[PDB]
Amino acid sequence: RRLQEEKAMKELVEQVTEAQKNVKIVQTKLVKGRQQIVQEVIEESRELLQ
Amino acid sequence: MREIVHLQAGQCGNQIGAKFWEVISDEHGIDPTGTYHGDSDLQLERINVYYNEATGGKYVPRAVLVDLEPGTMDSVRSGPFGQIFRPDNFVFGQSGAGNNWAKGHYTEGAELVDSVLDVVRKEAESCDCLQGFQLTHSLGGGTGSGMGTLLISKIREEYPDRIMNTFSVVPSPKVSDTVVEPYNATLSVHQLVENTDETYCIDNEALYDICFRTLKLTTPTYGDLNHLVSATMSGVTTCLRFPGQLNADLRKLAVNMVPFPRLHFFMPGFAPLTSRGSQQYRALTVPELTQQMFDAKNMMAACDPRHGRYLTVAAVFRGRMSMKEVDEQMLNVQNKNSSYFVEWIPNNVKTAVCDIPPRGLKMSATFIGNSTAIQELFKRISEQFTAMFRRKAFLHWYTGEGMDEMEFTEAESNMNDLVSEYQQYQDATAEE
Amino acid sequence: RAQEEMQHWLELDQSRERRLRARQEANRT
Amino acid sequence: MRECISIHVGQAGVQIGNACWELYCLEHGIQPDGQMPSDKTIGGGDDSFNTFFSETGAGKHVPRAVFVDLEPTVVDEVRTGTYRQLFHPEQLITGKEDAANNYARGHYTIGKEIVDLVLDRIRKLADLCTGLQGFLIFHSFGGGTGSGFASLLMERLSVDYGKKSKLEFAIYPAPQVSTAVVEPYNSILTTHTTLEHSDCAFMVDNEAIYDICRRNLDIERPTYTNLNRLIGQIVSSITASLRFDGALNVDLTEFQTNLVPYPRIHFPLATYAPVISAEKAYHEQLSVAEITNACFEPANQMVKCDPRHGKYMACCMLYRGDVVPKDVNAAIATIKTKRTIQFVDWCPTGFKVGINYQPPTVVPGGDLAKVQRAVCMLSNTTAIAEAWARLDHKFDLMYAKRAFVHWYVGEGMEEGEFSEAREDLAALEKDYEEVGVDS
Amino acid sequence: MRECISIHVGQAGVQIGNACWELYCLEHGIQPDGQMPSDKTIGGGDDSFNTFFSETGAGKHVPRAVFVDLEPTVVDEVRTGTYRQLFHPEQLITGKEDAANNYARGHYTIGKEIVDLVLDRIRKLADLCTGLQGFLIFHSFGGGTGSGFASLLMERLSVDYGKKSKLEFAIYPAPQVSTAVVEPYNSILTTHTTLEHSDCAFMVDNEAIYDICRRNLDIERPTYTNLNRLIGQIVSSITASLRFDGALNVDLTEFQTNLVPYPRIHFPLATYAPVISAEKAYHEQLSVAEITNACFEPANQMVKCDPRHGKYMACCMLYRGDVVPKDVNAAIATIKTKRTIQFVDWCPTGFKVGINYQPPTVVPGGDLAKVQRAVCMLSNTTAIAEAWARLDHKFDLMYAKRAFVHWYVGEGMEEGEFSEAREDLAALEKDYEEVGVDS
Repeated sequence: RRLQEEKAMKELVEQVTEAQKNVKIVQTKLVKGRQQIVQEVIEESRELLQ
Repeated sequence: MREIVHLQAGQCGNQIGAKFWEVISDEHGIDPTGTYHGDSDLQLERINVYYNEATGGKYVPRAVLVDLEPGTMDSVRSGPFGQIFRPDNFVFGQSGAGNNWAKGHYTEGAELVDSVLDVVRKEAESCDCLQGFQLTHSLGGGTGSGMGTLLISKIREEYPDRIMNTFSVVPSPKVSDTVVEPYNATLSVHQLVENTDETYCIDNEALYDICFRTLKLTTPTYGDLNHLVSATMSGVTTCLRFPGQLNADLRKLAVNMVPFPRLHFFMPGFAPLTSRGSQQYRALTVPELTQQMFDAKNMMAACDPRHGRYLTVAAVFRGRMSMKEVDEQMLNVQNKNSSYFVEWIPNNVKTAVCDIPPRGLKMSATFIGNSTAIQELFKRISEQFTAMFRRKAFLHWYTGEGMDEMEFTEAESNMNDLVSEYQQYQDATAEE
Repeated sequence: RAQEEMQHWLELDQSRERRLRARQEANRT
Repeated sequence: MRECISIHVGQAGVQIGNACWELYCLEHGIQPDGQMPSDKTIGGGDDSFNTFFSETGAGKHVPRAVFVDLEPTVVDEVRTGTYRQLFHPEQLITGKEDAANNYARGHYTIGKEIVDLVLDRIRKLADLCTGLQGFLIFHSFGGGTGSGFASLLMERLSVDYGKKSKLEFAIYPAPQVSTAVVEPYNSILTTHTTLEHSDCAFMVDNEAIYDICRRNLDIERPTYTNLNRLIGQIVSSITASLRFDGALNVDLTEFQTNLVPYPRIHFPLATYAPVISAEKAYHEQLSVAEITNACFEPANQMVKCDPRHGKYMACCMLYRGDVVPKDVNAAIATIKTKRTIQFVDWCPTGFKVGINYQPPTVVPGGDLAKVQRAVCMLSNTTAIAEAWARLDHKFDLMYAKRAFVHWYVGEGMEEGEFSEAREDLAALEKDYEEVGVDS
Repeated sequence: MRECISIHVGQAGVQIGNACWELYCLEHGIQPDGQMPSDKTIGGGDDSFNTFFSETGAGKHVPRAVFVDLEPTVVDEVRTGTYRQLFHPEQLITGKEDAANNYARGHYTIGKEIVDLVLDRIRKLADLCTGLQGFLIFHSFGGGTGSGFASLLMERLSVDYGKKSKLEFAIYPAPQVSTAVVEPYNSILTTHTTLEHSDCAFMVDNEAIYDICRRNLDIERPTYTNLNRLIGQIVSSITASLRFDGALNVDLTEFQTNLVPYPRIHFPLATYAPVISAEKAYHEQLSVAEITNACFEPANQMVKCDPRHGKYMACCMLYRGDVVPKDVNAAIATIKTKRTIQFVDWCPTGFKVGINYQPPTVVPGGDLAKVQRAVCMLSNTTAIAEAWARLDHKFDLMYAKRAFVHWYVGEGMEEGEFSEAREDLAALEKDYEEVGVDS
């Protein structure tokens, strides 16, 4: 019974690790989105210039 | 308008934050009740940066306290100014951290995180536009280091365009508080270099030595260190709190003082650190402030900046003196002390004078510079981590928490990369 | 023990090693 | 909140619990009646007493402890005492037959009859509390009750509660002096249970107490009362930041987390200081550096072992009273450069800073004087392994011809358990040896 | 309004009725004379006493109960008492011959003689009342007076009043201890009548009462007085919202409607709490969650049966005294998630909330102390079916050779009735096992 319990807690902590991986990927996607925003702002500036 | 949201974590972080709040309340003329008892001019216009407008002029603080132990709240609330804060922000758990970063981040970082995210989201939505988020914590425990990193990651994930500045406390082999402190520091450094804009170095042993050899205190305690760090961060933030002639802000400093994102560490410091019997015998001038702002004796680092080369330097002044003296002092320092800063990049010191002097003291000026001195701390931390991880001592606790040991491997790889990068940028030669 | 004695000899070797370590420490100082 | 439940097994456990409870009631101003009759002149008591006591609707204080023993004589002795009106009779479970320094009967034929009752009692006590962190199990290795019953109860407490701390406090039989003869018989079997089913264990003997009392307190005819007082003071010092607060709060979890370097090595070395009499606390300037230096002296240890024989791996550092951080830092700087003290080449530093505002109190009729500050240390070293070595040697020399074993055979046990415990202790001694060995 | 008529048959029924009446008069301040002589210092009595008593034109109280017994000795024993001036002699019918643990005589040759008298008495009592809800029939299975007469009278009360509730209260014979030998003979014939002709039935024994008194009240010399006091407290608790009011009134029909899931399964499990002495009610903090959790413990049930053997289908929940709804909600949330308590896979929840503002009272000379609040529960489970199984086994073994059957044969009754009762009990147990089986 106890060993099954430690198996269960190892499972829950590995889903916790999965969650933190999701968080880091979301932050990376946020950085990419900010760079893309900069891109289309540059596009608008170029349109005004032309 | 442009307000700053303040965050709290860790018992040391909580106490230093309370000290800073008391200091700013005293400086800006706020009674312990909650009303306003100031008599100045600029203490009404930009007062909403850290306060919020309410009925009857009763300004309220803007700080969310994050902790895992209920025992800190009863201590911080019984103080003379603990009755003015918002008890709702005081979100606490039932189980302590146990000085465990893994356990605190995992068990006490899943079912309690939602409340603090909700309250900080409500605070951010309550205002119109914000600049950044300030979090004062320490790496000596599972509360400040275990939760502050996750909170910074979350807020950077939600609001990327915000300033991530912190004043985490670095450990020291001479003065330790935790047996597994190198492990927690190793785990926290990864997040500090991955998902943090800037970070300032805070050491207790250096402040100790300073207050003994210069202040000459009878029974100096943590209250004195809290006062010093509160004064330091007040001097840092006065560029926006009290505008003057040449004002600055946090993001401008973070952009100008950080050459590479992987190296965002700094070295803070206050100039006038004198004993009690020397307060009445002193000459307030520019060269003295320059000398006490340039020497390593007054610096609060537990190392020596003279071992490397100065990379970025900022001298923020708070008083009414001049503009020519600062630039001439900078020039002559660079001319004589040419073997202490990077020759490839001239004019490494930034000029900043605040025309609004602080309350109780007329001359004040802080030092914010990134010198080549944290390198020794980085290598010694790497060495102690390698020694502890060789035979894997004190690891069954983290393993029994659930996370594996590959995190330590990737972390130490990152630290070796960072220290190699630091040392090879230290000897920044002009050419071949 | 015989084992003990041997183990005691090993302890003596370890103490010699630690004395060498202390010598190194003094040199560093 | 920070609330714990104490377990007292055997005569020694019961008397230690009584000493701890009386120390708590005198230090918190708790009157023996269980009320606050001091309506004329107050002398304290407005604090956080919920950690150990409980507040009723009528202002009554109910102790939270487990007073179980086989022999009804100890229960009757305490019952006819002056504090009978404080606890409840249901907390003191008597018994018909007892073990009296035997593990066989007390573990199989006596232990398994009173199980449901104590389990219901402890379940009710746990339900009566909100926050639970650890337990205070008080027993002994020499006593058959506090060995068989302690083992059988903890083997169920560790499995009904895996997330709660499981502490241990008992008396280690001294190699030189002893009370009975079958003490190692029970110890060899209790050690396996306390190692493979518990997280931490504290060992103390009585000979070191005798030496320190005759050396500092200067008493010619000692008694168990001072022995109990010292243990109660140690326990109060350990759990000092639970009842009160401080600059750096020092709870149970934070130190037991670091006090355990390995699952097999959880046997720390306690040392209380200052241990002095009234006349020894008057013309003696007391600072932090001297007492900390005195803390590492072999004469002041409660375990007869030379620290210079081994080296330290982990140390837990605590304080109680008006202590200044500068003195602590100076003491740390002094000890870190001390060549006499030995340590592993892999742990340059490790300790804790427990600043405790409330100073230690005194008792009318005791020997401890009014000391402005106290200090307690919990270090881990391999120099203590000799006690297990001597215990194994004694067990081997007394098992070769099977002395006093036919009794255990008739009561009913497997004879192979002796070999199992012997090999487990041998493996533990080996592990301690390799850990003590540096590169 | 909410007025009910009590029926007391046999010595046990008469003594239980006397205990209930004395409890009611002491709790309502009703003086034994029948009037209100307290003209100097008032101590209560301004309430709704019409539920059980009646108000005359001169300020007198007439009890509304039926005190019938065969043996005149009990009528004389009560008559020579101190409360003879309260009731009326016409309500206490004597008799020349009695049953004394015998059914055949008491159902055929003794029972059918006094019928018109008791029917006229109960008709007059019902006419004297305006609103009738249910009856309080107090009898016993062991006593012949309380079995044959109870059966023959209720068989007529059912056919004369189908719209009125018909309750049942008696003593179930304990399997370990017993008073007589022919108890199963009367029980096997009384259960059929109480099942196929009544809506609800309550069973209690005396062994559980003895266990709980020696365990909590800690008495070495029990007596029937405390046995009657506990039953009277239970009866006061169940009908507590009839004499008084509260936040949520729970009348007789309010709970009896849900207390009967099936026509064949109407046998709940009562448990009164707290059942403690004076010293057990002083240093013991009492809340709602703890007592509710204790209510499901097998040690406090008045029927010797392990609840873990079966599971619950319907539960009726009651309270008496200053009880806070938040505590009730917390207790419900705690018990609904308890893995120890078993229930059908089919009914997620069922219970009632009876808040009575009047706290339970005490008696000078009794053993019950002043408790701020009381609690009573009535659940339905299949784990109690073992008692019927044991009764059927005993009847089978004592019927195989026809022990003590010639007396009943000579008295005049069909032998086939025993087979009929046996097969009816077998069918009922089959229904219970089928219901207890989930999907």
